[PDB]
Amino acid sequence: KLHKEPATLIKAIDGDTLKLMYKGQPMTFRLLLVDTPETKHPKKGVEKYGPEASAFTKKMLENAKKLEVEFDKGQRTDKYGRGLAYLYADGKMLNEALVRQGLAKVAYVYKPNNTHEQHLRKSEAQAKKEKLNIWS
Repeated sequence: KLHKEPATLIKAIDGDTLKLMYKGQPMTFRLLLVDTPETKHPKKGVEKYGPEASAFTKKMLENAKKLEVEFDKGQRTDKYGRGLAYLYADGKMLNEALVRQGLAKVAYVYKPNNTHEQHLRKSEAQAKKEKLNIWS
């Protein structure tokens, strides 16, 4: 079964990429199953809702009492050396929260790293139904 382990925030970089202390080491983490709009796109500077997503993530993590990371059952790092995980702030999944608010869409999915896929797609469908943010 997936297990939750503790982590400490170092810096939020944008909506879906974070620097955390994990096991005593500084690491970049990329959120599983979701994509927030870019703020640093080499091409097109900020995408609509990029700054919003990024501040949402920064607020939720900076104000948390406890952060936890949850790896899925497949690869735990990507080709750029980032940890691939679900992030929980006081027990609430950051990946889901972003999607539920219309600030992220569900990513292209890669088995077997897809354990929370149905829950996130459920939240995405609700955000679209409510026409929130990127869905407006």
